[PDB]
Amino acid sequence: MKTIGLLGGMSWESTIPYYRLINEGIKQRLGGLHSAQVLLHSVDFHEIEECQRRGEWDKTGDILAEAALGLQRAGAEGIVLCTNTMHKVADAIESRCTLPFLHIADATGRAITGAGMTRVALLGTRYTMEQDFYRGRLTEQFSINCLIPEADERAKINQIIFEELCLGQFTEASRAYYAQVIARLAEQGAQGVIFGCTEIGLLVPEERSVLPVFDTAAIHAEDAVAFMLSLEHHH
Amino acid sequence: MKTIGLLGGMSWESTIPYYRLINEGIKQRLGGLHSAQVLLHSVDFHEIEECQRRGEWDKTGDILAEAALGLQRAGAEGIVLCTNTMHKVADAIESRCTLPFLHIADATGRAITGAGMTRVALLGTRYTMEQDFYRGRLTEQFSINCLIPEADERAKINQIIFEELCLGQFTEASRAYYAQVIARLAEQGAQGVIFGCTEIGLLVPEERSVLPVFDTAAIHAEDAVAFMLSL
Repeated sequence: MKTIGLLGGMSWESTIPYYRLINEGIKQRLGGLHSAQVLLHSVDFHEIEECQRRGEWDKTGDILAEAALGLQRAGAEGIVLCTNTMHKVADAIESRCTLPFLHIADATGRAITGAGMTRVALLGTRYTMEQDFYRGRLTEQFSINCLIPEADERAKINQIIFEELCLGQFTEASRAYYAQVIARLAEQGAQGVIFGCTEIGLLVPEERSVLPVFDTAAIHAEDAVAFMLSLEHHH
Repeated sequence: MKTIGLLGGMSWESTIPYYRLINEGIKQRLGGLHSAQVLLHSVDFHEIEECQRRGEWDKTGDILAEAALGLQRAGAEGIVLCTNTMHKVADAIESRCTLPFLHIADATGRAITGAGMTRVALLGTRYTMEQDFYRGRLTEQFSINCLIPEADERAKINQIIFEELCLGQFTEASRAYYAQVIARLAEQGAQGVIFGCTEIGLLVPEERSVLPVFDTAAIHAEDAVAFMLSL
């Protein structure tokens, strides 16, 4: 199998499901005592966050590109960035490190395309929804029309994420609100909804969503397994 | 902070607590949103198992030594091997990679020294208890005496690990047997008891033991945090 390089620690809590799912996927497909060949670089999130806070995106790009080059020197054969938000600087990593870069939006784009959908909705942090680094990738590379909530909806969605979800508060009022937004975007033509992070899928079970859910973090990990085994698009 | 290099995937399930504990320890010490600077090389464990089956024991050492060299090329500043028993080949790693090798037994030696003890006991797999890779490192580097149970006790301890604990079965019959072994070791003058693996700690809560408990896996992670921060 190919050795995958993970860029993580953003946060470390969300890096663990990548490591778990990649090993579980390898263990299933190959059997026996097989486990995943993984190289992981976990950053100090404080430094990354301080850069974000100050809008120092070029600096985060340098930091992550250098981590990726380091993993390459250790023998990594592909790069997975274990965070939606930091794909803002995916272009920095791709251009400076020659390893294949497995974009989080690309993995979900292939999943959506595989289901025959052409129009979807994206729920995530406000930054992730408003920026073009995720939704622009889907449209440019997959011809997928990607709807986002309106500004008032995006602000409330964002508040719920950072004031409740990230603290472990999963309330029905918030769950209901999310369900309402999904349903409204369904009426606007969305055929599926992308959950931009784990915490949204924890709040909203699929039976509470009128649309099929794309768990973009879980899809990303599955895509990494496929890359390691040279499957499908990676064949 | 210094970047720690982890050799894991033996198993990947047991690597995760190392990662959790080092991140939590760093956050506790530095506050805010600080997390650990960590490089991890997770092996395909099947390759390790097959080296043993093929009788290529030197290759096991070479695989891990090269993994440590790879982490060193990626920026690691010390090496932690996330498994007790694979320290059987720690000499390959420590002698080929010049980064400080934070031997699992060194971490627990510092803990025991910190507690003012000179005589302890070790519970673990029969292999870990009977061979010199763990106990020898302890005594040679720290002048700490490390006793092990008598022969029938080591057999039962080992059987309980592989037949029960590794399959997620934690029975009071087995728990009581361990606690009685610990009491016997205290009678022979052990001042604390080392738990060689997490499974033993899952079976015996430290308060059930008549001796102070050194959880060697958890201490190993705490020691890495101390190294990363120069304390």
